[PDB]
Amino acid sequence: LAGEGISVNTGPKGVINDWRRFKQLETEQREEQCREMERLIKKLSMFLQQYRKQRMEEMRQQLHKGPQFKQVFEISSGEGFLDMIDKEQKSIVIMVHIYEDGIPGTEAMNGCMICLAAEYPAVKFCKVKSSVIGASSQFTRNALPALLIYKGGELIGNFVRVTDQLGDDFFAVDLEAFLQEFGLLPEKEVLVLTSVRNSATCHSEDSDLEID
Amino acid sequence: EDIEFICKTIGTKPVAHIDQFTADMLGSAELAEEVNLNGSGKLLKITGCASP
Amino acid sequence: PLSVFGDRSTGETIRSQNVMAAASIANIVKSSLGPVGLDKMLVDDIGDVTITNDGATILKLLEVEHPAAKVLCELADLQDKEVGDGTTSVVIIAAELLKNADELVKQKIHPTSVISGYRLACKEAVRYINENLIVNTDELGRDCLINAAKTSMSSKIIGINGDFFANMVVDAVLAIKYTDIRGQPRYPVNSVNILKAHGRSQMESMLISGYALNCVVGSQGMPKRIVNAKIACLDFSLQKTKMKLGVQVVITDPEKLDQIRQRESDITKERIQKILATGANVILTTGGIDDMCLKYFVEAGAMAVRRVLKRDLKRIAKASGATILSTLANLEGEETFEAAMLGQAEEVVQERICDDELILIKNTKARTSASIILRGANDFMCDEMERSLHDALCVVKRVLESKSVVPGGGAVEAALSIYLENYATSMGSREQLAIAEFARSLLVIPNTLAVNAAQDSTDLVAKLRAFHNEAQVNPERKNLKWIGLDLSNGKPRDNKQAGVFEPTIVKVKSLKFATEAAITILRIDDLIKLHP
Ligand SMILES: Nc1ncnc2c1ncn2[C@@H]1O[C@H](COP(=O)(O)OP(=O)(O)O)[C@@H](O)[C@H]1O
Ligand SMILES: [Mg+2]
Repeated sequence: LAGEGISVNTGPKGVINDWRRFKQLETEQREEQCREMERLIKKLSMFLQQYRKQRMEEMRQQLHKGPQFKQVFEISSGEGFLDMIDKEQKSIVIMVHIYEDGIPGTEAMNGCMICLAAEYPAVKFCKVKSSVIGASSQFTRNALPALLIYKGGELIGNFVRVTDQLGDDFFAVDLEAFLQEFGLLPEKEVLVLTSVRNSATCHSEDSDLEID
Repeated sequence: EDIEFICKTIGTKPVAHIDQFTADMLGSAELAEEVNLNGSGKLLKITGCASP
Repeated sequence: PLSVFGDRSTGETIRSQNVMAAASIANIVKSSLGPVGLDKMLVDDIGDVTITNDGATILKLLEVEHPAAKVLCELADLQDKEVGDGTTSVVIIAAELLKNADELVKQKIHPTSVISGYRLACKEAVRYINENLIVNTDELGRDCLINAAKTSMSSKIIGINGDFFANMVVDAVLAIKYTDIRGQPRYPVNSVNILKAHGRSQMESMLISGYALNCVVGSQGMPKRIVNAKIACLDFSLQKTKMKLGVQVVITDPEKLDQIRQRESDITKERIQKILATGANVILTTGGIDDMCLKYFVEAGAMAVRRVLKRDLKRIAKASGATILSTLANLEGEETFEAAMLGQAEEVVQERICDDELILIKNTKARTSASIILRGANDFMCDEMERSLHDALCVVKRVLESKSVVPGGGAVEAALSIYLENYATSMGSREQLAIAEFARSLLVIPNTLAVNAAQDSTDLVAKLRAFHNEAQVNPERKNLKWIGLDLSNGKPRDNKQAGVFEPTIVKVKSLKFATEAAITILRIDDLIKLHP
């Protein structure tokens, strides 16, 4: 066996089409997969204090809004996750929840996220299935409840195993306080309810004048 | 990047300090108006310039 | 051979694909044309609901992939922006033009000849419309405006209540009338603040002889009604004066810290006292007002409104005669606030509108303004009323600016089709086919109107064409140019005497835009879609 120096030369430039056909799909694949590398593996491998104000906090958190209370957004596919995550700006804070049906703790914090999104309009609360996310099956056993927070492409929240840190019956107040004391939840602002709406648009600047 | 084009078109000389801002460094123009493009946007035109 | 990383379509395949995309876009909204058209309604992925009839809104809400379909969607958006009405008819006409042009091309007629024929047909159609089919509104009076508004609001959620909505629209438009240099009256629509609020029925919609703010007083202490309002408009916040970034406070003698802290708010106190000493009663600012300044206004028995929208404040200042103030600095280098810059109004109240409150500035002096409060059954209905109301306002503006109107119900389309079919024989050898196809494609509007009413489209269009042909061939029966379509009974009708009008600019602009879009799409005969 001789002629080790091959210099395939014309071959690769005559087969660019098919190689690039594989390459684009592979690029999508590891872009999607590396978008979740930074969470996987290493997480799983690793009398004012009596909250008198907690009850009244729940009391005026009950009054969500007028027009219903919506729900928490659900991601259909990993490609959908990527194409909803690369958009928007840095100022938008995103919290994502991985979950499965039937397991304890999901419903309580799901309702917590619902009411938080009701009274935190700025944030982009959303939830995604563990099967959809395609994470390692080690997550599929022992890492389901994971209050994952993203901010414009980089991690700002590093919270997994939230059941241990909050419980199973923890309400909106508990998770809200836990998130804000880490400096994640933006400061709330006094927001009132108008009649329904005022701003149809603002595009044309033909408003008024009194020329003689 | 448009400073050279504006100065060539009108005749104004750029002023970088208020001390040298004098009347001789101003470009005269007959009309400088902002027109409406039938609701498609606002366009600003300076039509008619001394020493074009 | 090409070795291009992508997909390529050439010849009749790409032309058929473009025609398919255009036809799909047309058929999306073809069911929402004419008084018998029925509204659509769209649900987003999150769950938002939008019930609408406007073609431009429907095409904006939809997410579209094919480039030609995007071209038609942007064409509808352009027609909405530059005219305000006819956003569906333009799309339908453009798609029909593209379909007929491609049918001609498939017969080995060169696309350049078809494009030239379309260009000549459009020019002659515009000329014929401007020369024969226009009706001056000088002799019609206010009834012309009422009929134009009613025609515009037909097929909308406020169609049946047109008898009242047209009156409201015309009054609102006439309220904001102003004349500029060159002595040309101008009607700045979009200066009429449209406010929505669910509650009472449609007939309880209110036209405000003044201005309406979707804002409330900052504190419950101030009165909610002032009779002789002295409006003061400010473009700055009223808070504790924090020094700028370049200024730093360093204290070496402790005895001056209290004086510094006191002055830090005494500055704002002095500014508010200067503002109030002139007799002002209502104070509107785009910036924020904190508790101290709110209390200062409360003690003086005035009104303070914070976070007022900039456009709303500009409209209020222009109407009431007030002047916007960024700072209280005069040409002498000190702090002053003269009374000459105070606005005036005959009453300022905070009305309650369905468990919510808004500020009404009624009967402003030195200029008359207007605003409309729409009451509906729910939010979606109010949004649809707002869209239809905007369409009617734009139509009335076009009618009042250019005093030419044309009969509705497809009369213009039938007349143009007959005239172009006659005229094509006198031009060229292969351009005549293109002009005839232009005339045929112009007939899609009456056909769609007849179809949407479940009437016999063929017989109705045949009768319309016969009437218009007899009008054009008989010089003593020119009065038949106004024969349109009566969709209620499915019979031809003299639309000019039936009060079915619309601005000529609508037809002209729609024709030009559709022709240019069809020309743009027709030029393509090859597609290279590079793979991402
Ligand atoms: N009362 C009526 N009788 C007959 N035709 C009408 C009547 N009102 C409107 N039309 C016609 O129906 C057509 C469709 O208008 P419409 O679809 O409401 O406007 P747009 O195209 O902006 O949605 C118009 O060209 C108009 O001539
Ligand atoms: Mg219309």
